[PDB]
Amino acid sequence: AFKRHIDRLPIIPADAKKHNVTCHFCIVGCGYHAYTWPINKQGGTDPQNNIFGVDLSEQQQAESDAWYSPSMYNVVKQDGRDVHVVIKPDHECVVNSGLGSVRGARMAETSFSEARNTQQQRLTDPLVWRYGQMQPTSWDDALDLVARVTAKIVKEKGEDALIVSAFDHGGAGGGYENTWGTGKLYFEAMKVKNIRIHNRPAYNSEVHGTRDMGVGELNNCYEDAELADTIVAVGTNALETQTNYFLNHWIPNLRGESLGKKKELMPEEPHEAGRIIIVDPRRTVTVNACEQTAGADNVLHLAINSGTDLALFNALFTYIADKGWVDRDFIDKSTLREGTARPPLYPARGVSEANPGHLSSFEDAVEGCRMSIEEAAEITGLDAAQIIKAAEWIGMPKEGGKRRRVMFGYEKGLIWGNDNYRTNGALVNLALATGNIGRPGGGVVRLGGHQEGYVRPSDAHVGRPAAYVDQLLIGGQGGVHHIWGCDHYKTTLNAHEFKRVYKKRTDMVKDAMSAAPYGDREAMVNAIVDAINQGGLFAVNVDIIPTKIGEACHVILPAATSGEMNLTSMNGERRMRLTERYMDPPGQSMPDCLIAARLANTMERVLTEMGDVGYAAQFKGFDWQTEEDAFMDGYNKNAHGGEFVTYERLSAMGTNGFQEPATGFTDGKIEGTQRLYTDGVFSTDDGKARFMDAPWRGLQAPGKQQQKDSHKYLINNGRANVVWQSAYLDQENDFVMDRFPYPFIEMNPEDMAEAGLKEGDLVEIYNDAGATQAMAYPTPTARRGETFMLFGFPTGVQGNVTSAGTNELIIPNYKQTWGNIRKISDAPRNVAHLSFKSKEYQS
Amino acid sequence: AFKRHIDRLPIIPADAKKHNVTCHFCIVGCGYHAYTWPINKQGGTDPQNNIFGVDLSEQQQAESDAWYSPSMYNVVKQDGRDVHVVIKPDHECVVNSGLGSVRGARMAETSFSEARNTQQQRLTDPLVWRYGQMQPTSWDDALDLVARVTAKIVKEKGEDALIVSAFDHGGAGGGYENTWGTGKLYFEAMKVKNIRIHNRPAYNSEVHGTRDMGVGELNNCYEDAELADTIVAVGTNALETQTNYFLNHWIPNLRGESLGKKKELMPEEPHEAGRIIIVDPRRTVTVNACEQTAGADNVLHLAINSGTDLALFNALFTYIADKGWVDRDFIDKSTLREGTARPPLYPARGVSEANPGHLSSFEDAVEGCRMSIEEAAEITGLDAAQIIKAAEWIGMPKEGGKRRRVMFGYEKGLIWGNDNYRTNGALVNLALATGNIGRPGGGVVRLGGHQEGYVRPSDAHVGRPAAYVDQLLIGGQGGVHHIWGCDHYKTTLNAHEFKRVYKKRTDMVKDAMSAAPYGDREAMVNAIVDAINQGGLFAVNVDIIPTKIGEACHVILPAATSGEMNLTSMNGERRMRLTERYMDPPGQSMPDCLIAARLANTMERVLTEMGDVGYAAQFKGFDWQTEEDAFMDGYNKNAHGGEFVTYERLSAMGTNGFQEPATGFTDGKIEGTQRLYTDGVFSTDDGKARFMDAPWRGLQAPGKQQQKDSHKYLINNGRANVVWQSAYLDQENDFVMDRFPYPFIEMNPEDMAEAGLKEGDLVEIYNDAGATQAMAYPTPTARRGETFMLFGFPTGVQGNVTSAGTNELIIPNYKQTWGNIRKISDAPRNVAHLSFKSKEYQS
Amino acid sequence: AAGVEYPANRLANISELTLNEPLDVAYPDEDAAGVLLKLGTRVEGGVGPDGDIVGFSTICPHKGAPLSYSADNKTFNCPGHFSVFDPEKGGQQVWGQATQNLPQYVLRVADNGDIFAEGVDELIYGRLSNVL
Amino acid sequence: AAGVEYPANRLANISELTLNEPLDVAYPDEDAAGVLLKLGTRVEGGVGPDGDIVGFSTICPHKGAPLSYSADNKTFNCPGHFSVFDPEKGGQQVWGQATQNLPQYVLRVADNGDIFAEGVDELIYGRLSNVL
Ligand SMILES: Nc1nc2c(c(=O)[nH]1)N[C@H]1C(S)=C(S)[C@@H](COP(=O)(O)OP(=O)(O)OC[C@H]3O[C@@H](n4cnc5c(=O)[nH]c(N)nc54)[C@H](O)[C@@H]3O)O[C@H]1N2
Ligand code: F3S
Ligand code: F3S
Ligand code: FES
Ligand code: FES
Ligand SMILES: [Mo+4]
Ligand SMILES: [O]
Ligand SMILES: [O]
Repeated sequence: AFKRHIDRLPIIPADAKKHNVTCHFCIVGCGYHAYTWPINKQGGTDPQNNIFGVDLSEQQQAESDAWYSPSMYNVVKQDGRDVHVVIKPDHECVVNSGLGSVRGARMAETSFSEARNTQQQRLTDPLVWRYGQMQPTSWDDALDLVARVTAKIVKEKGEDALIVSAFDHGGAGGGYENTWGTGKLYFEAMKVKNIRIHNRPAYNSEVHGTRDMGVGELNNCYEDAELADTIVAVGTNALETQTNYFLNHWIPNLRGESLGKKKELMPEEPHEAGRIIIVDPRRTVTVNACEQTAGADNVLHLAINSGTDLALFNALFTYIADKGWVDRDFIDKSTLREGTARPPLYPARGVSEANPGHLSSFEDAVEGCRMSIEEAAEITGLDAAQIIKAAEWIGMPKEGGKRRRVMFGYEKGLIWGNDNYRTNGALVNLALATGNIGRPGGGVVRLGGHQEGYVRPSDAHVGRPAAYVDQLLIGGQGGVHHIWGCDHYKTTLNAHEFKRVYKKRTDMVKDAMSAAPYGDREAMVNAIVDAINQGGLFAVNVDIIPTKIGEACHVILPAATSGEMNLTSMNGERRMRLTERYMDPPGQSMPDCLIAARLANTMERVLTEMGDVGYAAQFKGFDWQTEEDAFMDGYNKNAHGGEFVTYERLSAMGTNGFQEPATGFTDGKIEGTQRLYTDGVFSTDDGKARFMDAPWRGLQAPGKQQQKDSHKYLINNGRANVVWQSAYLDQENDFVMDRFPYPFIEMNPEDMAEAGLKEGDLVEIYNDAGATQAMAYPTPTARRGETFMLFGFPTGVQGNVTSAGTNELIIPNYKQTWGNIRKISDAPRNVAHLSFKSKEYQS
Repeated sequence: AFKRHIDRLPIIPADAKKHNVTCHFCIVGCGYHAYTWPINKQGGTDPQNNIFGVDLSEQQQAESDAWYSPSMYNVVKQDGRDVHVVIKPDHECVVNSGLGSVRGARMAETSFSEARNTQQQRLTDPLVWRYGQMQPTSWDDALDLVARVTAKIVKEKGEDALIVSAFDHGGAGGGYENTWGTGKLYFEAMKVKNIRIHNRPAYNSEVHGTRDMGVGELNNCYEDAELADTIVAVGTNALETQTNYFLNHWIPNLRGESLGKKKELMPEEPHEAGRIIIVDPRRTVTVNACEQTAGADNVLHLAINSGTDLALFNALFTYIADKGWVDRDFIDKSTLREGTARPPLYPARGVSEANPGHLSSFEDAVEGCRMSIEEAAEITGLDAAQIIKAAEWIGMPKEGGKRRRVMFGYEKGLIWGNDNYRTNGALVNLALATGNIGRPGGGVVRLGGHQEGYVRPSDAHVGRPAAYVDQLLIGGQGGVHHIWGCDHYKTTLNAHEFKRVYKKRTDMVKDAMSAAPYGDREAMVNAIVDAINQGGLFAVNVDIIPTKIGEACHVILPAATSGEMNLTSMNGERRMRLTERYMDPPGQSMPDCLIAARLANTMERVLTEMGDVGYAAQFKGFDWQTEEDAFMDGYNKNAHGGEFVTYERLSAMGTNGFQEPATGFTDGKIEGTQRLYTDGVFSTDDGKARFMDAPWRGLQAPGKQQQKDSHKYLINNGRANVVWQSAYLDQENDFVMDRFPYPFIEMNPEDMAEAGLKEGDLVEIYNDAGATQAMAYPTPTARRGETFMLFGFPTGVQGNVTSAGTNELIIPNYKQTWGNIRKISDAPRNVAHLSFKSKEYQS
Repeated sequence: AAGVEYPANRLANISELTLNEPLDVAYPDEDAAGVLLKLGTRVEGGVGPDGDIVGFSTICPHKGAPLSYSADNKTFNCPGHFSVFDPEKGGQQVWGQATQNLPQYVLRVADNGDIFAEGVDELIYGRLSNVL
Repeated sequence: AAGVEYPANRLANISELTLNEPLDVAYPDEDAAGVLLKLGTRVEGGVGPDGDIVGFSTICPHKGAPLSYSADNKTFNCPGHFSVFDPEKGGQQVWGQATQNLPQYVLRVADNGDIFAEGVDELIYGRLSNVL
């Protein structure tokens, strides 16, 4: 087992500089503080010599504020000087109440440190492919090259020849400053159509369904998970993936701890401990933890067949509407009352690829969705009694006929699941029908991924459906590719084909570059353009590490992430915080928003020198010298309630921030919105919500049914608790990599026995899309025929076996994947030290 | 400036485990000790609680044994446990007398530590190109893949389709165990012809000249530098490159400190403080240091024109012979008296490409070499008075009529200099003529590079001249490449062209691999072989880090280096020591000799399975389990005196070891040989040394005169004191990279002004062979028109601008390089912190 | 003093321990709860004739809840937030919220059966120095 | 205590320093020779109104020979083995045999012009702890 052998830690002194810090990582947005103080000083164990006012000579008690793990401690540069830093979770933050997850609590140890040699992989200098390898250089040199190639291709081929891949998210590698910067470059200065997002290969929304219906996806507050009678948890593994929401808000509900709170806010009605329905094909540690906390009678795990959620929700909708277990006045008052006729191709297809579902009234939607318990039991593989029970836990009145309050929470099990638009809609139907939006203990919400931090100019030019970028790239289209803060090599769909083609096309430009003179820049630029014209691709990566896609790139631009800069974002409750800079960017690395600005300045200069003065002038408005300039040009001027928010005011509010949108500022407080839709006025022209007539139509995405019928196993995929995303930071973190050197593929012990495998064996997963590797992990809770592989992992990319299949709006259907499995090697020696024991807590 | 902020170090306790450690790095082979003790124990300041028996609560005085720098401390794995280690120089080692160079003294800090995060770049696992990227895997898998491809190719195409590049040297990344394992694999089991060495592109000697003359190039002892009247240092920058030999042995001579000992061991002649002739077109910190210690009147810096050494030596030989400043008795008794005939194509060309010069008697060599002072002054650019003065400093009898004792030391300025064979012989002529071989204060020796540790089967099948491997590879020939412990991307000649072609040929195999299924291994192997038949190359890297050439390779195998294994080698005095293992190999890394043996075993198995049982049996003789088994099969059975040497016996000799060859073993001591040739019996069949009739014939290598004529500056090249080799370890050492993030190119300040360059500017160096980058370092001592670029450096490779030109024996003429210089960028911000002051100590 | 000075403390005798049954102990002082445990098989950090006696802190490095031991599984389990540690593999967190594998004792068995602890390989919950 | 406890020692007053002439001091005790040096241009670790006052150990971190100062070049120079350190660039070893750039004092000027040293950024030659 990995052990740091760090016997003691420097003590935070009493005069240490305090900084407010939102977690770099997940949507929950747990509050932390970073405390820094000069190298060559320290606190003492006497109360007035440390920050805690506590005697550190004696053993602190459980949940102590006066302790931190070694992963919370580092040394970093700050204004050019080495300082001690501790990054420690805030007890006073209502999101987390001092919880720090396994990811967040390692922000310090995954920071860049020369003095203690952490994250020495971090990018420090611009790199350019020249003289036969990547070579460091100046910013002026590298941007120049990028601008000139980009400018020439775009002048000769139009802006369609510029392909962009970029984060649209919040937190580290995202945020309002950084989404504004990149957005402004590509959508204000330019009209880039062939742009895709970090997690999906087109410029779309994850949840067009709920938005079209008028219900924006983050409509509740985290307190609603404490107040609900029933939590409906769809396609979430929240203990692993939205950890501290689960622990600090859901658990008190299930345990009975929030009964006093329920009673005070909602007398006039009966309350019991929270019950929970979990819709997930896989029995997860979330399921186990729910059972251990609430008892098994209070947990309904619907272990559905992969991709059958829509059938289940349509049955639930049918049964609840027939019983009349609905909020009649919410429907009359707040939903669309005049139905409208089905489009001609229904139920198989919508009016067009742009509208996969039919929006209409409650009663039209019920008749459209109508599915009996017996049909949904066939499709979902659930028992009829399980479906009836869940309709009861969602819809049945409580004693005295009072409305059952239900928080409906969904994430990637649904969004990357089958028929995203219709499944999304059919779940929103359940919430609208039961009046569970805009009310305490309600919500139909994304549980979320990254934090949120989106402000950009109009994307109207993009279209709906937008262009499927990976397919343009695979098919030889496009000339120049700017990649910001994502790594398709590890995380796109159909990733094996993507890599083969991306290498080949970038190699053409590599070979031309190696053979041409660099010091003569015009000749290098022309040699690149000639290669692009023959089918090559010139590629530029803006990142904080050497990425996998980066190995194909021609120019790499070093970025500064959260904490090295100021950053704003909101959590899954709309809670906007400012993370206050506490350290310097490594070497010459620079905030993304300022990278975009310097790039815009360079485009202007270059286009001017080419004599295209008109095009050059589109790139003005980028005079920003610090990230706050981007905040003010973007968020402050464009978000609803943006006028009320500044860095100074945000900082004053601390880690609790406020909930967006801001409604005003009085008495040094930004006033916010606790829940959305409290007045029953939805996000449509007429203020009414729509229901969705959304009939089940099987596996919707191309090739999926053929992939299921022709391979042995389900290759379910997703997150591990210990791993953050594509392990970009984690690959230089021994604690994480000592645990999983290879990605795990969870397999039922009997399935393993049948296939001739033993724990730790390295196996090839393969199908029609490609092939990859993973380490067999015996998982007694796994159903026969169903495996789960860790996604995004550098030592075994799951995406290689995901097909190209998307829904009509180009949403990638990663969860419905099937494959074969065969052995590559006996368990390697580098895996002999691992535990292969169950991940479930035992009582 | 880089600062560790390490305020204090754990004290070595009285009971630490002591290990004999030869420096990993240069020829000098400084002796060290590695002290390990358990994590969680420590020494204290009282004498009884530390290894020194000194009170460490008191400041220590200059040259204290009871101190160590932060770079000599780390924590490492040893038998699976974390231990403190200190690796510190040995006061008692006669080689260094407690000196640790800037490189030696950072052995601990450049070791792998999970607990302190040093050298996290070290390879831990075999890697194979599959599924779009490098992926980690098991030894059994990776070796099976290597052997199947290698075996299929050799069976279809012959052994000539296997190309090999390997170390032939000693110390870390070489040594007697490792050279034997690799040599047995490729020269016993196989007869590989197309093998090159780490520093030169064919299987040749660096010094065929001196060896053909019967004078093995390491024929003296280090004491001889203390004892000479005159040192002649040719093409060496010993203060930077043979640092501790220079400081512990040359300096005492120059300072007069060795007079006592001189007059002790050689009474019956006069002794004065040693004088030194330095033959080097560049004024180095070596020249400066010599002047500062001995006085400028005792240092003669012959600042010759690049590549004109031969004309100087032939003039000196002529003048000295004419004056009769020769050792007549040594010449009559110990050298060829035979008359001979110059070959038909003399003087332009030898008898064949195998023999570029003509071996003769003293008298025929004098007449063949004959060159006037005036003609050599014309060629070398030196004054007549300087050449006459050098001839006196070498040949003029001392006061009694007594023979002047002279140590001739040479290194890469000569060896990678012009007309290697003739120039080597012409220098040896001087030492032969003056009887300065086999005698105290004498010698004509390599000053060396790496330590030495060669023992291998006969190389007779290789031929002479041997195959020019880079040219085979660049021309599309060969099928499989095994690369061990060298990185041509940084260090071969004509490296820009090498890299363009190497990338292209390996890409072909990569593209085939990524499209074939790995789990059907026979299909993988066939795809690889087909790609090879189309012109591809399959390339396997054995190394300790991800290398530059490694980025083109398809399999990577992780090696363990000195200290992680036991290792034997000798220094430039033939002093053989055993480095005793003190730590574990990182992850699954294994010593090179055992990798070779497992590769041998896998070839036996794979060939057996193919039905080629007779060929398979040639791969027996590799049952080794530990590196000592390769020592015993190699050195012990094959070196002269081998039977006397074992690990246990070496260990007892400590860091002083013995000088090879061993003559015997008595009373617990391996007995050795202080100097070679003390009886006047040389390494030829008849025992007589030959002189060399070796006439000047200009710049010998193809294209060199044209390169010089058509480009503005000399691009001299070579080492820096702070940097070790291609910075394989140094690139994750902040002390080194903070000093020089780019390779420097030394430039005369007027040369800078006239080219519009400022200190730190990033410049392109370009010519017919290619282009590269470096950072301009203003250097007042540099001559107008003459620049010097650090060689082998990852962030700007000098080799790119060296042409393919070799001598007839395929010796790479790196030092004669001319090219143009132009600016790429203004000083980048990442060099703003650098000092650009003179490297020369000021009094 | 550059490193923590750990006391060498007697904890129990090889004879006091029954197979697969933890025994409560404390190290390096009375306020730091732990166990010894004899596991029946050779393991990482294990001492004794069978190389199977290990010692661990039993205070969760996440937030301090005392860990329970499941005998059927040979794991430590946290009632706070569901962490699981494997003392058969150096205390590796199998699944959990701590950023540390379970602090494990450097143990020595004396010629007379006595069991000393003289080290811990991670930072114990609730103290910024393992020796206070 | 986890780190070294440096004393905040008064070395001299800003008024005692003449441009480019070192003033011999000692820090963090009397056996650890160093100098304060006013350089006439703002530099790394430099204090005082012009940002140009630096403090260094003048004991060679290689083998301990006392360093000489060249006023013409503004460098420390070692007569032991020819090392050169640049006090205008944080003590950077321009060329030399140490594995350390020159240990530099963390300095502070009080309102009366008094110069204190409160730390050192590298390990002083001849001691295994900068504070003995
Ligand atoms: N610090 C350090 N020391 C090392 C090494 C290292 O990487 N770093 N590597 C080691 C290795 S492998 C080697 S091979 C040795 C190399 O040791 P050296 O040969 O001493 O070092 P170089 O800098 O390669 O070249 C030495 C001198 O040759 C001069 N020179 C160039 N052209 C000519 C010429 O035409 N004639 C003459 N007479 N001189 C010329 C250069 O100006 C230079 O000063 O050093 C070893 N020692
Ligand atoms: S700590 Fe960070 S990772 Fe998610 S649960 Fe809290 S935000
Ligand atoms: S310390 Fe090492 S690098 Fe050479 S001078 Fe001595 S062997
Ligand atoms: S206290 Fe143990 S898992 Fe949180
Ligand atoms: S003592 Fe200063 S250079 Fe060696
Ligand atoms: Mo996501
Ligand atoms: O996400
Ligand atoms: O060499």
